[PDB]
Amino acid sequence: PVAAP
Amino acid sequence: KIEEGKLVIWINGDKGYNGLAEVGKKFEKDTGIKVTVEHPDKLEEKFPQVAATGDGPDIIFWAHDRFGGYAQSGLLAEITPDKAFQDKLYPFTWDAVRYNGKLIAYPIAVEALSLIYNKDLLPNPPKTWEEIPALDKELKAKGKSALMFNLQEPYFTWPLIAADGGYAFKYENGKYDIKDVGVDNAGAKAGLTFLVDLIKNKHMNADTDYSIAEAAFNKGETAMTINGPWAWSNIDTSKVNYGVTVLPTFKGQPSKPFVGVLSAGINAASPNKELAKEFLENYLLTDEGLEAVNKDKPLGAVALKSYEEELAKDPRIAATMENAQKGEIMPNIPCMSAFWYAVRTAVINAASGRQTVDEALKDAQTAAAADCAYLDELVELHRRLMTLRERHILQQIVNLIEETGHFHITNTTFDFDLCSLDKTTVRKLQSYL
Ligand SMILES: OC[C@H]1O[C@H](O[C@H]2[C@H](O)[C@@H](O)[C@@H](O)O[C@@H]2CO)[C@H](O)[C@@H](O)[C@@H]1O
Ligand SMILES: N[C@@H](CCC(=O)N[C@@H](CS)C(=O)NCC(=O)O)C(=O)O
Repeated sequence: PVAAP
Repeated sequence: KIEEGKLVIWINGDKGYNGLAEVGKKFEKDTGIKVTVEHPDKLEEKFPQVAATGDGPDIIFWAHDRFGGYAQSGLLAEITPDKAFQDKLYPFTWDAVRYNGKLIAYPIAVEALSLIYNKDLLPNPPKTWEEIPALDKELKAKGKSALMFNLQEPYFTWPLIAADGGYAFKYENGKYDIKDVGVDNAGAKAGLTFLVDLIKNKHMNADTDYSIAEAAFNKGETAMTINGPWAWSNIDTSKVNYGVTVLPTFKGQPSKPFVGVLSAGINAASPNKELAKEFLENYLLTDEGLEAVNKDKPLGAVALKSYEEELAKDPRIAATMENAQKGEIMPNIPCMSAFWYAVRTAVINAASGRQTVDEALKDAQTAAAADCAYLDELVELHRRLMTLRERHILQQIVNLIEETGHFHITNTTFDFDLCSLDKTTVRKLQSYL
């Protein structure tokens, strides 16, 4: 799971 | 999002969910917080699909083997029990809930399959797998059958497959090796061939599932079954005079059942981590809490030292720990869901005569190894993607992922799972490194 601002 | 001031728990349908709900009623009477227990179908697969989108239960119950994958996906809140609480549970039960040096869940109880037999139909149960064909011929004459168990789940057929040398992964140097897989070896082939031969000789039907085997044993139609502690309460209801004993041996070697630790993990997206910790540590993990679940569907050998001292007197628990010492602890590596999908496919195909044992196990070995190798590639790719701060490369990646359509925008983030992407799109991400 990748989360990017 | 998950409602606040309310706890939602997910546990499997074969476990004591009504007894767990009774503990939630005591929690509500003492605090005011409502506790709701649910038992979805395929919850081991539902949890990762709902906890990613911030939804799902506050607490999730499953054996330790699936928790490693949940922890690597950032789905579990790191539990921090104080030194005095840790001394209440057996040390090896905390080891099963340890991933990357952190504790990711609360251990509840240790489970292992046993041979369950009917004393009125068979007072001297077989000590070897090899004498079951002759026993079945003797029992069929009397209008009965020898053995019936779940042939649809590899967890149940594994004791026989591992007996002569089969294993999930080598645990060389305190770390599992995702390259060494013991599914294609001659010990696994010898075991599964014996099983296929029982079905070819009409001693078992390849269509037997959990329910069929449960009803046949509880109705008095079959002399033996293979099941865990959770099944005992239904056998008591049937009034069958039953015993729980050692699983039979295969080729002089004992059957090696998988050993699982029933665990309770807190969802990281939950705002009720304080209520969940209070519920699990001070309500469930007490003599009174565990007794309420155990009275519904037995837990096996519980992790709480004080309540296990009472249960140890029970010869069914003694049989469970006897089989558990002879078997293997379930690995907790993130590709265990891929390992299970592979073995489940090979067992069903071999049992149904759609593939030979050698062919079915070769494909399982090939798939388990390949799926684990690719997942480690994705874990290395993820570590590098989080160290990346160059707003230029980040924009190029945000653009590549936008083309695929495999993404979701939230209030604060741009989300995407590397597992959802095509093996082709992953190679493009490597070029950005
Ligand atoms: O068959 C694959 C399956 O095995 C284990 O599931 C067990 C579980 O541990 C027991 O508590 C009980 O519910 O029976 C299950 C098998 O029907 C693994 O825990 C699971 O991840 C795996 O899918
Ligand atoms: N199975 C445990 C180790 C064994 C254990 O803790 N207790 C029993 C299980 S029968 C045992 O074998 N003890 C060995 C001893 O007391 O020397 C683990 O690997 O975490």
